Amino acid sequence: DDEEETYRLWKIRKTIMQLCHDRGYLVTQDELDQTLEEFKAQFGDKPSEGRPRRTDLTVLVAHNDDPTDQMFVFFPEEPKVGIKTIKVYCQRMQEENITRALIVVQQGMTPSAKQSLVDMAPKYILEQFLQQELLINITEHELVPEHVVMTKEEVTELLARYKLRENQLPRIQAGDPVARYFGIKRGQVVKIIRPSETAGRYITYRLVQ
Amino acid sequence: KRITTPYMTKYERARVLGTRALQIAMCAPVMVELEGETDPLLIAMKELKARKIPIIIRRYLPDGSYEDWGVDELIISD
Amino acid sequence: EGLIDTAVKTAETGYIQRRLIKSMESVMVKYDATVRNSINQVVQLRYGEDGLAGESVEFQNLATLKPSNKAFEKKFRFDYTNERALRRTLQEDLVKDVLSNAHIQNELEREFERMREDREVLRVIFPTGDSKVVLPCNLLRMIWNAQKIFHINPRLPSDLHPIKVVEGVKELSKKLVIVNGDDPLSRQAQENATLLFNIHLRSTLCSRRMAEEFRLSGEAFDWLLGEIESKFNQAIAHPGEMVGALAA
Amino acid sequence: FLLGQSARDAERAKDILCRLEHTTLRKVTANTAIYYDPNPQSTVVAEDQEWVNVSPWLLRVELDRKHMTDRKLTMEQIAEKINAGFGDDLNCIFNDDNAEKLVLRIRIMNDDDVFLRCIESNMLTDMTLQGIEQISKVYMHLPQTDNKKKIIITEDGEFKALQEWILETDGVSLMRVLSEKDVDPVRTTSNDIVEIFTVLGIEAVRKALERELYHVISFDGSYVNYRHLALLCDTMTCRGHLMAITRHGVNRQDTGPLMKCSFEETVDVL
Amino acid sequence: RQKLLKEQEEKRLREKEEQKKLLEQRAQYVEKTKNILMFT
Repeated sequence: DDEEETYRLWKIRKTIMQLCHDRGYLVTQDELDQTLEEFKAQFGDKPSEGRPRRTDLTVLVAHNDDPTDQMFVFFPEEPKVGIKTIKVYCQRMQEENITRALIVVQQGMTPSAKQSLVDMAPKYILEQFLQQELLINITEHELVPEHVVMTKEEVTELLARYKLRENQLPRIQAGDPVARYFGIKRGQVVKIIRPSETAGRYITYRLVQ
Repeated sequence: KRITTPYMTKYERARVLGTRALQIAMCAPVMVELEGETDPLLIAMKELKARKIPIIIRRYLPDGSYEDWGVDELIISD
Repeated sequence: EGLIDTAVKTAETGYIQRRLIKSMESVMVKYDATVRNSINQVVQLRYGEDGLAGESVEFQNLATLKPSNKAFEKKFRFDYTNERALRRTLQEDLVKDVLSNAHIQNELEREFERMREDREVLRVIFPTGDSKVVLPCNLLRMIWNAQKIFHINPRLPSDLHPIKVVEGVKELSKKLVIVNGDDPLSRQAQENATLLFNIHLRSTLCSRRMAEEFRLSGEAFDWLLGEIESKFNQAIAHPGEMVGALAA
Repeated sequence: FLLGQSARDAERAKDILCRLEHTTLRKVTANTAIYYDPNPQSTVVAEDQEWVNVSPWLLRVELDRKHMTDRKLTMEQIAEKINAGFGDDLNCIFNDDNAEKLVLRIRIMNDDDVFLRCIESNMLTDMTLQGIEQISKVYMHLPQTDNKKKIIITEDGEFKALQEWILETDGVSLMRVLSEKDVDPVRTTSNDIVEIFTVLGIEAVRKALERELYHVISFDGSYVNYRHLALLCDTMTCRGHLMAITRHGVNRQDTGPLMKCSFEETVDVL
Repeated sequence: RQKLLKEQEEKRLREKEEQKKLLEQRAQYVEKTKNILMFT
């Protein structure tokens, strides 16, 4: 197709913006809710060998409070990206002081490449997303409550009021879709605000692991 | 800084009364006047109403601490 | 068919109940008032998310959910401007205090803004507009016990200052403690665990319903508040209670 | 749950239903007759159509009409999927959408005889003309109760249940469905708590599991307190994955061997 | 009424904070678009 790929490209980019806005980064309220028309007018409305070609709708956004903390959101054109393809993505992240990134593959990357994501891990955090999972914002679903990632100062205050070792909280595993939305890593507590029908609201905490 | 509930839960009342009545039946000196009865559970219940059971309750907390509460300190429920 | 299904039912459900009890037998309510298991991993932070046992809750109705934005106002609002209507409800030496005093009038207006905010909360908690809720104290039977105990006569004008209601409910919301503590983390959760009961309490013990509808005297109102808290404090889950064995 | 204007009219909700149900060629096809017609202009049949378009064996495939329309398909898309699925090793010569018979013609071009049979069976069972897989069939209901009716606070504060069209499938994908347009990606639930877990999360499985558990309990009118369902759905989802209530869910928990030997297996764990 | 006017002007202050944040994001996008360009 040509029209359907523009629709999908725009929906993916919108969900990426709502992600980078929830992860804490800085996105303008215009880029947050732009509509499909000015997405057509902005790039080319022609992905079938045209102007909104991928690796041109990529985005850089800097963190909200630390203006040196940036994150790329790349868009590979290889449906099945390889090691030789993320090697170059990481090769030109090194020209900057950017560490975080985000790869939106078209089909799964190769298991040969996923190691290069953990081998480069402590020095350059990057993560993948299939473009299929990004077609919707799952934090909008009505079953998914609200997730708030707690800061290290307040995890200690939580473990200290309940006198509770971090080993005794409920868990959420790192590959959870909502844990990968917020990009929490292991050993990081998530606050969850649930509407309760017997009490009205319930706040529960889950340790990533 | 005792933080537990100030009410005698219903499990503590069962165990305090059973234990106090065992101690009374083994000839322990009663803390209350007997208006003329002889069953040890009726006596232990009378003593509980007079808040004169000489027992304290050590409430372990899950981290390992504990709090002792005299029986005359907490509010008897039934 | 009924005789066949009875004989397969008996043996197929008796195994569900056994798998459930083995999976949940050691979950219980600690003196921490938190719900943990044998490894002391915390399962729920309060029993049932509100900290109350099930033998004492009842079925009530939320009044401020689903009237409409005008029926809510002409029922939970307490105008202090109509002078004729207040001599019908309040006695003569209270209708000047609410008709002149701007402190009392700011207080009464602020209370209605609080009810109006609780209303939006409720509409995000119970969408689909489902008024029936389960909650500890039966307030409307307590009000009715109060009218029969102090002989209310809802035909005479009452002597209950509309502000004694406003401030007595503020002082009662304090004595219903579920999460004890002065910590911010603990005040937040005490505020959450008693959020639906506090909304119900503030929506049936209004200043306006207590004067146009229940007609409680002052003495009956003190009895009523002592009764509400004494029942709430009986509803709290006892520590030691084996709740996973009940759930199974 | 349908999103926009599709939620009201049964006409614009019906093509959603078509865009979700699995249609292969076998549902639209009627008769498959391979032939050894050598000279493509010779056409052992009565068809003047090839003679306007211009290997010796074909697959005359005559389609169905009341099955081709009730899913609203044209021969251009079948012809396009028919070469996109097999590439340029074939040359479909479709009819027009004026004739009475809906005939396709395939020919190979580049153990040769059986090959049109070999590809006419892989193309017949599965060619997925239109829809997503695992969805076998999709009903279409208008809700009668207030349980699936849309509820909407009006502009005066009343609640006001709206009556919209909803779908109701038979297989499960849930990720390819939420992404479809004119499909509410907010209220499209799934009845399948292992589907929800890999899509939505572990905190969504807890809400879904309790809604399932409460549906199967209150179906017959009875009522179980809520405390007891929250606690079961909390122990099942407390360690971050779905812990079944079987010997593989609760014995893998680290409770200590004297407690696991009491449930099952009794010596294998000792 | 005066309190209503002060709350409205404060909402205008938050609008202006939005204006400065938007100019800020646009201001760094010109520096950054250079990095999406030189990246490829």
